[PDB]
Amino acid sequence: NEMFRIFSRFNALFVRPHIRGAIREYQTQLIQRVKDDIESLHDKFKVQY
Amino acid sequence: MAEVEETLKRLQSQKGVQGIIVVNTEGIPIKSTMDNPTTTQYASLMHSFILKARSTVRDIDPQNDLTFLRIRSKKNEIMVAPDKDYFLIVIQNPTE
Amino acid sequence: MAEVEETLKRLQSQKGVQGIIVVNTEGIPIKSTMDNPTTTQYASLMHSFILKARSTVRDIDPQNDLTFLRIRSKKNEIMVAPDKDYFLIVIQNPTE
Amino acid sequence: EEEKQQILHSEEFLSFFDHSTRIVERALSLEDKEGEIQAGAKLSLNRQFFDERWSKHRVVSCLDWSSQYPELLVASYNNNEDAPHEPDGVALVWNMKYKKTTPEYVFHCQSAVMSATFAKFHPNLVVGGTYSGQIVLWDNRSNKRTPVQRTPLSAAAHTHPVYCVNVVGTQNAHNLISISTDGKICSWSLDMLSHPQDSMELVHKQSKAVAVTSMSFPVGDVNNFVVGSEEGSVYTACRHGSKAGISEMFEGHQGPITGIHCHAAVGAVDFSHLFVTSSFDWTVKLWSTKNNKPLYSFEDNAGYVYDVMWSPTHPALFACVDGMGRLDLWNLNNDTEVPTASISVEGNPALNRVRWTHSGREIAVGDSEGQIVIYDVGEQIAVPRNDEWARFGRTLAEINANRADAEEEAATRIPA
Amino acid sequence: EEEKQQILHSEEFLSFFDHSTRIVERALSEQINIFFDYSGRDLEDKEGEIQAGAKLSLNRQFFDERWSKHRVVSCLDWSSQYPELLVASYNNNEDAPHEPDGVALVWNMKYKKTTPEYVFHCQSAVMSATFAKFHPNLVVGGTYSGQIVLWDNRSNKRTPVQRTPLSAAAHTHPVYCVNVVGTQNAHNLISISTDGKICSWSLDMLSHPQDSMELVHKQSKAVAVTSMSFPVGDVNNFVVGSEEGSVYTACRHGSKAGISEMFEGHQGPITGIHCHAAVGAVDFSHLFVTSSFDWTVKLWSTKNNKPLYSFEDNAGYVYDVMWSPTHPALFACVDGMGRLDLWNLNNDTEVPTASISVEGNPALNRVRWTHSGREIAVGDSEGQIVIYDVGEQIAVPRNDEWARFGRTLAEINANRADAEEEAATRIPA
Repeated sequence: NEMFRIFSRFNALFVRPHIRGAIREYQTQLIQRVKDDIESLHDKFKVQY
Repeated sequence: MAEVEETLKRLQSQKGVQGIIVVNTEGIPIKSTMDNPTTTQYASLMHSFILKARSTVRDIDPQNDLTFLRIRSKKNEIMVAPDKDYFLIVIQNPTE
Repeated sequence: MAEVEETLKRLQSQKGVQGIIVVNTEGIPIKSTMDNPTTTQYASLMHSFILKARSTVRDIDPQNDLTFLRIRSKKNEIMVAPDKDYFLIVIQNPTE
Repeated sequence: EEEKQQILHSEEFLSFFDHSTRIVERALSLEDKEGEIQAGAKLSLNRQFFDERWSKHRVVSCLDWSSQYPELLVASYNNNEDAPHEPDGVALVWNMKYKKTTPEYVFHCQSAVMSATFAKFHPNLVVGGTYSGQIVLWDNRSNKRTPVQRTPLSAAAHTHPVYCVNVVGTQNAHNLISISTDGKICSWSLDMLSHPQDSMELVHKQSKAVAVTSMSFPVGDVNNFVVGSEEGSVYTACRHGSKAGISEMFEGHQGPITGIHCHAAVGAVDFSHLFVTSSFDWTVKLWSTKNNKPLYSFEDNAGYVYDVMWSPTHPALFACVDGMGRLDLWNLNNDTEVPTASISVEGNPALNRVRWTHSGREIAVGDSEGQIVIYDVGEQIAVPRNDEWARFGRTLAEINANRADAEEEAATRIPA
Repeated sequence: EEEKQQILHSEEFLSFFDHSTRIVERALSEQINIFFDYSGRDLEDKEGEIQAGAKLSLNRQFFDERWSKHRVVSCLDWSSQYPELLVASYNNNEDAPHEPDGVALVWNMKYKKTTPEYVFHCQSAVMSATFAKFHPNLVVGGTYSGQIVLWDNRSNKRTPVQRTPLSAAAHTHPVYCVNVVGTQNAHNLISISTDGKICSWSLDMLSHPQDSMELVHKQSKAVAVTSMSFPVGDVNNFVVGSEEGSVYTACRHGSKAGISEMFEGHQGPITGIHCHAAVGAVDFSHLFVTSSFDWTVKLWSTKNNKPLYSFEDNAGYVYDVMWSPTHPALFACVDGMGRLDLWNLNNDTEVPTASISVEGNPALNRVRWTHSGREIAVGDSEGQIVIYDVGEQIAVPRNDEWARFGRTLAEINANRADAEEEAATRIPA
């Protein structure tokens, strides 16, 4: 959610020529957030229907 | 009856109560909370004090809430509550 | 030197309290700045009820200690405790 | 007394009382009828009083009530004009609590009575003045129907037919004011009727005295009152001292002073400069103290106005009575031009006066027909909060601004 | 002896004893101690923690065992005449199958006692549960079958006093929604069945409803009424949701009396939806909010079939949601995880103002806040009751917060305009 808030803050930063550099810098944080989200989704799936 | 029994049990659900006597004017209790001889003795006291309280209320005002009068004492918070037919009295602790 | 007056006002301006009148040790209404007849009649009936309550107490145990008898009276329910020194009224509404 | 005080001031007793009071304080610490408080309970004619022992052929003398006995209101019926055999002076009382058309006391009199009042200063007795002009006082304690005290009008006394009189001062010091048709300003002692407490056939405008058709003193104004001429020259009526009397004949009306009272509303905003007034020329115009010109006006009825008075609680609301058989009460913040609720008299009957409740939950309505009806009042707008009084004071300052703006716009907008 | 037992069993005497025990509980609740210190010397540590979450404060927990076990909080209603009273609709007691399928319970704000003041016990599961808006001592709710029952709060018999008709013409489907509607003079006991039976009934008559209407739209596709609300003063207008995730306005009068609008943005059956319950210095009747079983909450508008805005922060399927009754910004939500999601958009928009999912995931299913909204009852299905008090700095809306709420709504209109322009331009050729 915090990463989504940061992405929402940076969504208007297309004009600034630093969106690509910021993405290259924060790809690690994005991957960590994605790993946490995948872990949560796996836990939900392991929750038996 | 059993609803009144549960009401008495809930009023007595608070542990540590010395005794609450659902009472009657005949000197015996409808449902006391002590040993039977002491229950009968305190229930005779309850019937006597109930007649006394009815008279004292009528002396004060004969058109009042003819249901109850607590006595929160430093020895026993006596919640006397006599009905028209049946009666009750709860000689309880002051905290409840 | 105004603690007595402050306490009388506090028990007088209390929520649900219809009056806190300092009556004598015998219970006759000493502090009565209102209709003295009804106030004295209520105080005397309160003294009679206090005698009945002391009788009930002695039926339990004579030398017991009392906090405040919470008599449920529709005209004025009294959460008071009389004595042999003076009689200041403690009668307030449970809802207030 | 002293013994009871000593009992309350006994050190052991005082300490026990303090501890017990602290402990007791700690230990004790139909449906559609509720939908008309602003919509009908704000003005609900409830007590329509008509006792045919007096309601036949008579009129209403005045409006009075007991501040000493707030459940009691005095039903001042006038002379039986169409019944000469019936006496021309008698009194009635309407009870807010008791549901009886009968009086608590019937202060009888030989002659027609113009004005009267009860007495919170003297709760055992009341007083009144004749339509001819002889004053009198009666007590509900006694057993004689006629007023036992009877201040006889004479050449020495107030010969002119008195209409304005008030019990000036509380029980601490009561010098009951009076005024003849010519305005014999006559304070009357609380227990002396042979000699009034004061007497003053006052005059102003090079001593050109007139008929003060209205009068009103401020709250606690022992040294001031109003003098509203039937000529329309509202004299500034200082009441006490050597400076007492008709000072400044304010001109804020075009007829005889029909209805007027002090700004009886109490709140955060002080209305000491305000003035409420109605004229007999079918025009009611509220005036000001310093500005002798009228502050604002209301002249809806082509007929004149039975009564007018500032509301005792709401600065916005006011209590007025019109001769058009219609109720006259407007909340100035809410409704200024149109009345807030312009109800109508039953059959548009001829009204005489009004008497608001001290709590403001009711108000009388005059009725020459005979059914003396009182409108039960709600607290929708009559209840002025201090902020609501502050809102009304803001409205008053805005009204002053609007009056100045109207003056400027008339100056810049006169076609010639 | 036997006379004492008969007097105990005597109906008038037992009722007197019950009223006596009621006043006894009232007095014992009024029974405050005597060694008190009201000066506030014990609130400094609370004040040392007030600056970090005083906006939430659970008040009590109306938890029992006589009917609580295997009985979720099926519905909640705070009594209009007595705001200090709240209800607790119970689910079918599976653990107490010897006991019936519905026994009502009173969560009490007037007093703190586990004993309810009023109970309505019946053999059917109470789906809906509506308190008497225009009456002081009446109780009614919706059966699992659908036949509405009747009871009285002041009375001393938990049985269903009256029962509504039960028939094919009557409520064959379960009574999903029911409320006390209509004027004080012209009332309407409006009820909603699962199949779409819009059941405006009468308080007097438990046989003939005032207006009964099965609902269907979209070429008469059957209406599974999931989300229910209605407009204030518009008895005709009402809010409808579908288990197929379809929203619609409901018309009570008119030639098209029935499903009026048609909206769809959700990805689940319509779980939690309440009207914009706050009225201030701005009139926002043209908008609302909704939630479903898709871990998201969708705001709505009167003219917008597409949802107004999304509160999708839920990590799991939502159960209930309600706009606040006083603050336009605030809006509370619930889920099977106890997702207390009081979200004041003017205060906190991207995150909720108070997002508190229950540890251990308590099953918050049905709820009702205070009449002033100062407290909101929240409860697990097993019976873990929480009535969180509201910090008035967050609770009380600003005076301009309705004008500023219109300002924020226009800001949302502009942001959604940016999003919709992005949607239009994002389609490639």
